Amino acid sequence: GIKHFIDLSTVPATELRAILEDAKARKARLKAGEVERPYAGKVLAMIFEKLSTRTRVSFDVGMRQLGGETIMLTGSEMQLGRSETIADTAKVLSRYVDAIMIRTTAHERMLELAEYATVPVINALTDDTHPCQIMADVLTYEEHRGPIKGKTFAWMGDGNNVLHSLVEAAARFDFNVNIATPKGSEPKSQYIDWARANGAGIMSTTDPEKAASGADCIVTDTWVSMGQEDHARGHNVFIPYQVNANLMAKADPKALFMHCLPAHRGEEVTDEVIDGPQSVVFDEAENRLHAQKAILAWCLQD
Amino acid sequence: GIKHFIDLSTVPATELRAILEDAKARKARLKAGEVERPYAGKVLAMIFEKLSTRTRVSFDVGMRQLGGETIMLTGSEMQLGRSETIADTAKVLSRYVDAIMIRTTAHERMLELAEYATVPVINALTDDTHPCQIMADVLTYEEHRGPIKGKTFAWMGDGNNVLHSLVEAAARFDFNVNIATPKGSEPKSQYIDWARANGAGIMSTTDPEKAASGADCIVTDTWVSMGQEDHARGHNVFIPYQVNANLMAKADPKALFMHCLPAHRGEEVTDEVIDGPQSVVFDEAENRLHAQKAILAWCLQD
Amino acid sequence: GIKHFIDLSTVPATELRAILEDAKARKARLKAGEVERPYAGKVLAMIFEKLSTRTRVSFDVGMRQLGGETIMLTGSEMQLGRSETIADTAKVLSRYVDAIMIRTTAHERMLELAEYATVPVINALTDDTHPCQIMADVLTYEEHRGPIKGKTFAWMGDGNNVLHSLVEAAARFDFNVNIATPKGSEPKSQYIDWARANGAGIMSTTDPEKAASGADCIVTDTWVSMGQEDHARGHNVFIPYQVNANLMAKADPKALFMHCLPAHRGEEVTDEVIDGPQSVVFDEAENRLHAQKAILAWCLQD
Ligand SMILES: [Cl-]
Ligand SMILES: [Cl-]
Ligand SMILES: [Cl-]
Repeated sequence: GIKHFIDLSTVPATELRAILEDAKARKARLKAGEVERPYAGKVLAMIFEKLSTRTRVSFDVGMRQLGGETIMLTGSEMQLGRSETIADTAKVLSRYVDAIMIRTTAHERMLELAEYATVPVINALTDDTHPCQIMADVLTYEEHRGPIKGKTFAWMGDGNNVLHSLVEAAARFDFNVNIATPKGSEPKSQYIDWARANGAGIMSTTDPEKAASGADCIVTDTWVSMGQEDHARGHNVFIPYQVNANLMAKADPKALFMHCLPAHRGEEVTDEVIDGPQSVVFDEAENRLHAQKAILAWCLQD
Repeated sequence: GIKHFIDLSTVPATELRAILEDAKARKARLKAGEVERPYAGKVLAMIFEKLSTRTRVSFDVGMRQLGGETIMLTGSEMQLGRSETIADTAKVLSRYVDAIMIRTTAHERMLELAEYATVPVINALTDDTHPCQIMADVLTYEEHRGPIKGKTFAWMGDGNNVLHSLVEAAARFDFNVNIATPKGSEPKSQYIDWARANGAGIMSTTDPEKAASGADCIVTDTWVSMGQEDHARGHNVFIPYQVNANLMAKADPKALFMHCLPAHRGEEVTDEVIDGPQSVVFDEAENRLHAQKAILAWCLQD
Repeated sequence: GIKHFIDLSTVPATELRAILEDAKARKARLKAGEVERPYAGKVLAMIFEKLSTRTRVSFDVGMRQLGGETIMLTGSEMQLGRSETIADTAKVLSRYVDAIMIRTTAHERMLELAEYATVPVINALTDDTHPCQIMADVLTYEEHRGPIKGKTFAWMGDGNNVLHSLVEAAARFDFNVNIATPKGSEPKSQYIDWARANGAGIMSTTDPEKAASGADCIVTDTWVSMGQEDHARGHNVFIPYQVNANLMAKADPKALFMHCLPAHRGEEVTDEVIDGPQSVVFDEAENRLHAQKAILAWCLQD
């Protein structure tokens, strides 16, 4: 019964839609100057096994705007499994707080925390998925362009946590994703396979122009995040996938550009695109706050 | 005049009882859904010279439920005596906050902080005593079993901060403690000596069965916490003191099992005891929050 | 238009005066027992590239007393320029919070943050200036002695961030500073030059008695803070500049003694001065809270 928020593929489509609509409603009240406290007396534990300041700040502010409290815990203050079983940690933290946000590396420790917690566990992000970023992205898209149904997003470069959640979102929100990767039409991806089985249109190609053509949103991420630790090697395999003005001109004229920050200008995207009129990267970043507020509210309800 | 909370042996019995009764009253209001703010505008500084996340979380949530504020400070942000005299630190922090919680190693730096502070200083725990854990334990006992007066607790293994405060509590709350330790009837303990002089019945033995027989509560802690840094050596001196089903069967049929977490199943206690029907370890953990709220309220009053 | 608080030399005199008067007004309401929340829903990010616990605590409590929220970020959580451009950090943090306090080493990264932020940036302190400490000092002076106009402060030892802001304050609040330094009447200081051009009377001398004579406030700081990393060398160049009873007796009979903590008794000041009846060091420390509240309120207004 507990309303965990683990991944887009573990929450029903109708509920994800309800969360998005609530995010818009709460954002409207906030921008109108309303300060409210529906979750006064609720506490969110925030466990960070790896550093993510933008995730910390966006969840912290969001919880406070709901009237709740937050407690920031590091890996050094808390590594699940170090000093006691994860079950014991989960059961004790459940006696003190009302929800637990976790940023972990591997998925398994988050799932074990959720198994034994009696309060909701929220995936702030992991190495393999990033549902909260993608909720922020879908929110941003709809704010700028209207209903996302049937639209096409084109991802440039190779997979990472954000792309994995994006293809899950294509299923849950009934849109399409074109993916231009050196891996070609043979990506071998559990996420793509799940998305296709659950309503997404996914096309995989080596060719950026083929993916971008007529697309409604062009998305990329850093060379490091996409699996190239080496700068020159990164430059090498990813330079053909760069989001530049020439690539954006192949997309729909009203296309948006998105990027889960941080970005490196001149690498995966040029200055003129990310700081140009099609970019929504800062609105996207703001929407981490507004989307995550609605996820928190959904988890805390009842 | 300042209401420091240093140790059970430094607060009068009647006041400790008042604190316990207030803990029950406030807990009842909380469970009934009331959110209140009697100490709005009060700030608790929390100084941790050594890591204790369960102590941090339980004090933080408790202070917030009183309507107050908390500030988390580490040893690296604050080691008493490093960059200025402790007197200077105490006097300045007293100008900013309304109470100071400290987790220190040795007692002396806590006492010097209290000497110079003009706000209450609270012993969150030290290497030598743990009054807040024992207030939580007495609360838990009475919630499950009624008045603690005249009851008998049996501790298995050797001394540590928790046992030291437990024997002080035996005096202050008029109960008995049987202690089964390799040290035998010759423990040589300042705490036992003080407790006996102040109303406690204390019996020390090498024999776990003698200590446990007919007892109302069986308590233990980790081999490391009880002075054995080596695992095999720990196993070696402490395995006869393990709390297992055979030992629990020697106690009163209504006996409780307690353990200041974290615990190591298969070492000082077996799975079947700590996860069985006599165990109250998670309620005990929850009661850190409720007991410490009442200590904070007592310190902050007037 | 954005109300950054960078330095005393970047804010108009009339506004600095307004801030001081508001600090007194808000302090009076607080001491009278009023708990108010004019900036409910406002969030202050606190970026510390170098440790300063007294700065953290004083800003945190102050923001909370205004009804706002704070988020503590370290250098390791945030070093401006490490993982993305400072512009990108500024623009994203501006979407989440309402003001940004920064403690940096060098001024330049604070100024770039302020260039790109769309919320006020506040200089908590830097290696080169300390406007908030000096606002606290001027507040303290006026509370104990009345209007500061035309008074004379005497600084003993060599320059540092505090002295730099003090000489700026001499201009902005129309008072005088005598500076006794081994550098003599040839200090070569951009701050002195600016202050003189903007209304301050500044006299520089090697002779402590000449600086102290008839002064209304005697101020010093640690040997390390004044540029002597070596203790024996420090003792060596600075011992003639020590603030002791003999030096205080040369000042006006009603002179105050000030020191931005921490202090080292027996080095730059003796016990009998800092713990004696002319010392206001603890009131000065308290006034970090009250002065910084008024700076926050000024930045957050409108
Ligand atoms: Cl992120
Ligand atoms: Cl503990
Ligand atoms: Cl400072």
